[PDB]
Amino acid sequence: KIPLTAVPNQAISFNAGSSYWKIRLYQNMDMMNADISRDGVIVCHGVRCFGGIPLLQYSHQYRPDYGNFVFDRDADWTLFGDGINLFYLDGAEFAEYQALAT
Amino acid sequence: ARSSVMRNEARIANTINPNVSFGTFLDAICALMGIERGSDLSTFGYGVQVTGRSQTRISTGSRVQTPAGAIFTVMSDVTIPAGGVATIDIKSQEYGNIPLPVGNLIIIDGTIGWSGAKVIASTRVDPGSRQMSDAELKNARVNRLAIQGRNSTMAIKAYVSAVPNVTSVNVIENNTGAVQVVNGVSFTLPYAVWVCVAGNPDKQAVADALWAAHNGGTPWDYGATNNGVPVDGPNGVPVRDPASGRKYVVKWTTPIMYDG
Amino acid sequence: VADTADVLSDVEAEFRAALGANINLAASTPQGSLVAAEAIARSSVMRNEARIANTINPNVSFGTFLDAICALMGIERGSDLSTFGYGVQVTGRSQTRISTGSRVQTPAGAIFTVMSDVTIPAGGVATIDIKSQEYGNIPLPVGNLIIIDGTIGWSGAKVIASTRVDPGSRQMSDAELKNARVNRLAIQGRNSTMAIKAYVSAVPNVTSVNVIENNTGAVQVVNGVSFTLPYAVWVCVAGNPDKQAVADALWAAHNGGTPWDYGATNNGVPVDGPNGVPVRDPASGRKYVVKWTTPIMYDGYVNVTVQQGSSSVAPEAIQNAVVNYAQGKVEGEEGLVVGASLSAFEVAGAIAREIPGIYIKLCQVACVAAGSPAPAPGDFTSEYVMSAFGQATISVGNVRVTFV
Amino acid sequence: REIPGIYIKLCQVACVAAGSPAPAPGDFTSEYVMSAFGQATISVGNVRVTFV
Amino acid sequence: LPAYNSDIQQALKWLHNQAPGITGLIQRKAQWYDRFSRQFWANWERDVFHLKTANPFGLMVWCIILGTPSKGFGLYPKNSSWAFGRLRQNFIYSGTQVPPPADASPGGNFYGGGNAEILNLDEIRKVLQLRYVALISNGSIAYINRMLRYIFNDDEPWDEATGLYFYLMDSTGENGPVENLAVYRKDWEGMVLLSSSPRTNHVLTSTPASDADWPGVDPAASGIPVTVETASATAPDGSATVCKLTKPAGSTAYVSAPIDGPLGSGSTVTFSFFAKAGSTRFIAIQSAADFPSRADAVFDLDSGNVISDQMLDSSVVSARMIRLENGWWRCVLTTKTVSSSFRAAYVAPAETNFSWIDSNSSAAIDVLIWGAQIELGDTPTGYLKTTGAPVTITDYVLQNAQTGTVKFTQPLPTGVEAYWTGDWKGGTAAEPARFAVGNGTQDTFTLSDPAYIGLPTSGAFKLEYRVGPALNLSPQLINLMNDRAVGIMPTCAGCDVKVI
Repeated sequence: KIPLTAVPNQAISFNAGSSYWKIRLYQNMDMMNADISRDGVIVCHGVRCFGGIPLLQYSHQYRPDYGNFVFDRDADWTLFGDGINLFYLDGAEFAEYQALAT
Repeated sequence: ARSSVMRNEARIANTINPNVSFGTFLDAICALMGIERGSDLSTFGYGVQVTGRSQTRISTGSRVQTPAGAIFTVMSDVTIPAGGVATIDIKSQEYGNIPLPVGNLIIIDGTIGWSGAKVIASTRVDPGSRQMSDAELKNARVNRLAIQGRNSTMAIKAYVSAVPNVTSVNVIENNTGAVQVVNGVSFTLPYAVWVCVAGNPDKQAVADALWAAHNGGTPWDYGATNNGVPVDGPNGVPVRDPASGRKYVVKWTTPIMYDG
Repeated sequence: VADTADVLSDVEAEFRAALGANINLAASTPQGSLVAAEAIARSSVMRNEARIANTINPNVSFGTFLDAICALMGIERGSDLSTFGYGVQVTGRSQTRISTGSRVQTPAGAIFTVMSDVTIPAGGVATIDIKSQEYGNIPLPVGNLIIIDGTIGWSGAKVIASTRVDPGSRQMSDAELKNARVNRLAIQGRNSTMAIKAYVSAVPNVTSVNVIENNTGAVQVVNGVSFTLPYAVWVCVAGNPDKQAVADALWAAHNGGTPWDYGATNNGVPVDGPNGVPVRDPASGRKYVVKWTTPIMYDGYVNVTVQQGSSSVAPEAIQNAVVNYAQGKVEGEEGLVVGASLSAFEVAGAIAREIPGIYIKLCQVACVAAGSPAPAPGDFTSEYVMSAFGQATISVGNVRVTFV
Repeated sequence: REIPGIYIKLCQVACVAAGSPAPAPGDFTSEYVMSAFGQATISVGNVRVTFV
Repeated sequence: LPAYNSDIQQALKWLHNQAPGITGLIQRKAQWYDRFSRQFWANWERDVFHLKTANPFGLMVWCIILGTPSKGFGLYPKNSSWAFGRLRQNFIYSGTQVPPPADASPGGNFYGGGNAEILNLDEIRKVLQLRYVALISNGSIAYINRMLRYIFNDDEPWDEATGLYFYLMDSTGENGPVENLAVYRKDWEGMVLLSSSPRTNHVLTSTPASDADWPGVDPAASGIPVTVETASATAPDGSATVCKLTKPAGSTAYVSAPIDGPLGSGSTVTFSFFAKAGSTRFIAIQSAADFPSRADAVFDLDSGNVISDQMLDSSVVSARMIRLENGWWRCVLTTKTVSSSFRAAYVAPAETNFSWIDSNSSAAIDVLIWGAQIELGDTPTGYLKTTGAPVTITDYVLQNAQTGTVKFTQPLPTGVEAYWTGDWKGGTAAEPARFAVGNGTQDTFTLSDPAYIGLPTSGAFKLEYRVGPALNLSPQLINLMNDRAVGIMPTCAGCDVKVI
């Protein structure tokens, strides 16, 4: 998981899956939005945050062998830590889940 | 101004990818199939109102039935001395709400008016209720793509295995005018199917499942006068078509029972 | 929606201020000048940047193009390595072979070792290889060199038993624009020729594919002479480490009949006489009927006669131009695929797309079968029409340049 | 440069003095050399294409 | 969740009320931004919204996304093309020399040359959608036919009498003999269904004769029970044998026909009752069962509305009142109960529409009655005279199915016509069509041809499309999809496509 707090615009950085990550979550109009950085270099910008579908859409981003992040529901900064969670999945688990998605 | 224009631009950075929602996604999903709107009220007709004499029931009254669903009326009408008139109803919430056929109860009451009653001659206009908002739409696209990923033999196997009380399926294709596994050279390029079952109590459903997968240039005729028993000689009588179509024909066989 | 107009922008504010406050000034010296000028610079920025986010057109796009790609195509590519196995080295006795002992092949090998090994008094042991880079490379049939050595391990030995798994090479948007029009697959039982071509083109390491279909009987306008209702697929694959998935992808997307070279033609390279033998189907059917052939390999030769131009263009630069066009890394020209009509006009005209300013007095091209001597001095024409059985390739040494 | 995604079979060039009627098919050459005091002009209808 | 404003005019303040200048500046800026960054976005979203995309830019962009050649599409009839203007009478026939053609598309005559050019944007949209399907959808018949329905008819039921647009039947056939037949006979009583299996009409008395004929029941015993007598008035059949019965005030009595029982094992019962014009515009009925489980009905003679009906058990099925000419109607009822104790059927008139069979009256009212019948089913059949016993008649037998001939037990009277419905020689007859003409003596008749379908369309790997002229689709488009290099029709490998 990702320890999160109820703030309209926040950022998180941690070491996950033998690599360094930096997630910046901000409110944009209605939907939540995130910006993902790995090891100091950007990956993707302004990813719309939704339930279930992963934040990284593209193969050359989420893994040759790395992982991914998934929300269980549509995010809401007034609910974080309270019934809404973000989970990080390693390569094998996310490959299994992606195959199950079909 | 600057912040607003930047944010409005960033809202729709990626739209063609079907992770999107709220309206553009409606057309992104309408390319294949997708139904929306679907938020109506259960309008009625042929009401039953037993009351006094020469009075009028005020519009937008309140109606309630046994598990407490709230219903409003539509038209105001006068009462004949007999004690019977017909009214028009509408629901509180824009949902396909169910009126239990039990005599209603009164919330808002006018004078000398009582006993909102049911009648068989009334029409029950069942509405759609926001059945696909944004996420079950995505799951609908996913299910469609899953159905479409399978090929002829695989699709037949999945469709026939889907029906209840089936146990096994065997599928073979001749692929030539010669013999590969069994002596089916009746026609040059058939597609043979055998199905096991706990009885086939629904013979039409099996034909429909087989027909839902069809190749459009490959006949289903199989048989060598010695292989598994065919269900019928000339035709297996499928349904005509669910969608603007007419009768087609499909044929399939069953194995021979053996006692060990 | 395609283009934005900005010539009239300044007038808009220069008269907005006039009809707003009063009719005075709007000149360049006063204070209103800077306000009006900035209200136009900022307005033009928005006018440009609001359109640039519109198009989305499959071309012109960039980065956001991966979504328009992923609407239909599953994904573009990935980033893997050319890992090896079954290696062996020439060594002495009781040598503690080092990890990451780098072995460099002559064509830019830079190959490490994956695990650590200790040798034996026999003198020969097995070591594993991983490429220090992430592109698609190949090892030479013989051992070439060893860099990290203990002066007892003499040489690294390449054998025939060893395996060669091939990697992919990242992404290229200018290369995505090309394969986009080909890689789109369909959503019934997946039994059309376009579906087959798109599904096969998505398999890794497959550089090009060709598919044709009869519909009539006897012969078809496309090349092929044999079966009455055949389906001819002429896959061009660097390699199939999933030697059955290169056939399982064919089988899954295929309904009809599979002949070898249309069934009975000559001078192709079918993979084998008997069938390709898919392992199995998940529909409880042991139907093993798949037949595909590889193109007849060719060689290339390009020659050009160029003036000195306007700038000091090194003669080494023009060689790299045509290699990309053969490899199809340019934006717009697909590359050298089956039946690619090798032409001097399509080649020597496109070299100027990256090094303009030179005057091309003449260029004439020709080719011969692979592994054969060069043609005659008079054996060069303007074109070379290619059949659908094979395609040509271009290497760096085949190009000759004269600054006459 | 102007339009990729196109296959060119053959392109040939010719030149002639100003005002002359259309020359014969044999008057086309791969390259035309020009004198120092000579200047070339191309018009829209002058060019002819064939979608073979 | 929290709200966001993003409004330019937030800069205006209570300090600026009687200020024209700064307020003018801010308001004009807000209008400019609204015009160039919200309305334009709405317009672009609408013009990329493909369903009602009429902008040629949107169609061109979707074409580029899909990848078909665009030389077959008339992109715009707009003012940009050659030979179109406000006056535009220059260098063109203005009536001084030569009459000009009038039935022409807007613009010049030389636009859209060749018959491969289609000039209306609607079929451009249709062909782009069908091309998207073809490029993305490759081979099932059910799905493609459903797609064709959705795209062309906007999800509405079709008409075979105009032979509308279907993919094909493939090499597969339609049908052999005739199956699932029903015979529709037009006579004085309109549409009637006939059954090959015999029909039983268990009503002992077709018409009332006297009080002793049908007993009347009054629980209150507050007055004399309703009396029944036979009068003279015009029948729809061609005689005068109608019945009268009057409902005096202060009397609550109903007349009951003695019927055998039980009628069956809890299945549908097709009650029937001829509707005859009377003094009161309402007639009542009752269909009883084990007490208490009765279900009854009332019929609005004047308008033709079922009005009063109740559920006491799960008996009720449906009710519909049928129109006949000259103030006569057909009244039916159906009942299906979990139990099986169908006891007796009652009848009496009523004063008001919502009146019950057991209520009291205010005055004297009279009404006419004729031709009652009760059977086992859900659909009424032909009427048969009953006297003292039920009478059972079956009207036909399928004498030959493959040739399509049906023979009748009695010779149909003159003026009797017949319809038929079902599937036969490969066709569909969902709408009734004539095949028999009544002269008075014939008993063998021949079925007619349905709208007809090209049933075999034999040959593997052979497929072709068939279209109906009612859709008024341009034959230009018909010529257009006949090509393969354009590739806009869904197909499987090894199969050939013909639009017609």
